[PDB]
Amino acid sequence: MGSMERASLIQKAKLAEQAERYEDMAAFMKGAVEKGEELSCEERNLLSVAYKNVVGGQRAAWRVLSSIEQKSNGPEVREYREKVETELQGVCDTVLGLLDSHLIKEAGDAESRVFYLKMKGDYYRYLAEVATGDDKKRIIDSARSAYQEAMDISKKEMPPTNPIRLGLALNFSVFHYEIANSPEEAISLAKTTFDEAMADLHTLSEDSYKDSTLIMQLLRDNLTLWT
Amino acid sequence: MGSMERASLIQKAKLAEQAERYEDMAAFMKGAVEKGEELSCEERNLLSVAYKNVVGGQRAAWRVLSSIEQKSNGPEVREYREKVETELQGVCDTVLGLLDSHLIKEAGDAESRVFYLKMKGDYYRYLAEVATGDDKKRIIDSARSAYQEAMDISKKEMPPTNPIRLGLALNFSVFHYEIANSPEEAISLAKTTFDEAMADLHTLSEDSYKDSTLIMQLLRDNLTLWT
Amino acid sequence: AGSIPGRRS
Amino acid sequence: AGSIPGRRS
Ligand SMILES: *Cc1ccc(C(=O)NCc2nccn2C)cc1
Ligand SMILES: *Cc1ccc(C(=O)NCc2nccn2C)cc1
Ligand SMILES: [Ca+2]
Ligand SMILES: [Ca+2]
Ligand SMILES: [Cl-]
Ligand SMILES: [Cl-]
Ligand SMILES: [Cl-]
Ligand SMILES: [Cl-]
Repeated sequence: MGSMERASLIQKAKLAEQAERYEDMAAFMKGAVEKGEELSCEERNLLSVAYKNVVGGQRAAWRVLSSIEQKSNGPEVREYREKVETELQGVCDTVLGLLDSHLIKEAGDAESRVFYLKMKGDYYRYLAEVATGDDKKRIIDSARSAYQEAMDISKKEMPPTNPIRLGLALNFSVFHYEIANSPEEAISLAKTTFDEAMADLHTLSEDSYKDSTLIMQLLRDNLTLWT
Repeated sequence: MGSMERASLIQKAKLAEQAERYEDMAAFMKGAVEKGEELSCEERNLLSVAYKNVVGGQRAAWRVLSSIEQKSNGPEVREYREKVETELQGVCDTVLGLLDSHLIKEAGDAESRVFYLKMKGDYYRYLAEVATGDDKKRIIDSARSAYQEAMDISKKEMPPTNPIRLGLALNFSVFHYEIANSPEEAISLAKTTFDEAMADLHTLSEDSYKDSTLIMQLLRDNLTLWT
Repeated sequence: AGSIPGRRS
Repeated sequence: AGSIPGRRS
């Protein structure tokens, strides 16, 4: 997208979201990132929404095919699962490459740095979901390390009700439960995150209250499922 | 897909449908068609389902963008609508090329020939939905001609409750109403199709009865909307 | 106006 | 277990 204006790429990313053309949206936002300028809060959200939808479709397809493959155990089901898996890994590698070149190193504010590091943890987590061989442990540790740095910054720099801090804790708790085989750590993190946010709600406006309580409900939904 | 077995392409098309990977499904069925053999009833359905989903996503996006474009009247919205429109036209041209090379000319049975000619009418209709300039009239006549030949065969060779005959009449009626500016012809066709199917239901098994009445309900839904 | 859905085999 | 949906901006 080197020949398109940055502002036009952002505008078309918003149009693609309205049209539910998430592959286009991701390509537009990849082009915007590669312009080399830092991203605004709104622009970071567009980047995240685009790739979450693309990878979300790939993850759903991989789970369908992996389930069919396990029920069978010709080469077609394995071959097609491998093809979807390779495409998923390519998308994750593309996102991680954008974070590494050079979104994270130029992110100095807590809101931007925590956002990108949470993304890094998320896309290593998606890689871990399909990983088996020599690198699954290293991918898991890469996810954990990114989540952990984001946690450390968010505890120092953000109030307990900050939606980025809450969503980071939510996803790190899912990492603990689903990836790291640490359900007790998952439950403890979700509980402490919820309780500390509850105690900070009195400081918020009506609109901020709605934003934070929505994510706290997701933490509560998981705790209900895990206990 | 020249290096993949025909049977493997068909198997993977079914897997892609289960995974809701309709672009893959269409590519697999395009590969199967290009093997040069005629398609079975089930295989024709896979071809149709795959491309209907692909073009359906493109049509939905085009309508979203066209609506935004009309509300605005920079170049971004027009440019992006044009890009989606060009991709939609490419998909329609690909399907029409498959029908012309060489599905239709090798289709001798009524069930296969009517199925393919209905497809031809459908994908010219999708081209007509976005057509404006010098060729919109010629595209409309190409759709009408394909639908008309399919109608003529289905009246001669199929019972009035045959689901292909019913679905052909349904879509031809939508063509009349939405494309050809002939709402009276649309209503008359839907009414006569419904009434003649009703009078033939007594000949059907329990399962065939369910198949036919489902499509007759779609005819009734349109008549309710049009009258 | 609805054409044949035709999105599921 | 639900992560952040994050599919709508
Ligand atoms: C990773 C993550 C965390 C939180 C959200 C979210 O939906 N936040 C709601 C909100 N309220 C004000 C501002 N924002 C972003 C999405 C993704
Ligand atoms: C163009 C078209 C017409 C009809 C259908 C459909 O859903 N038919 C149901 C049915 N019952 C027995 C066999 N079939 C195909 C789909 C598309
Ligand atoms: Ca510029
Ligand atoms: Ca062969
Ligand atoms: Cl494959
Ligand atoms: Cl900076
Ligand atoms: Cl464009
Ligand atoms: Cl033949």
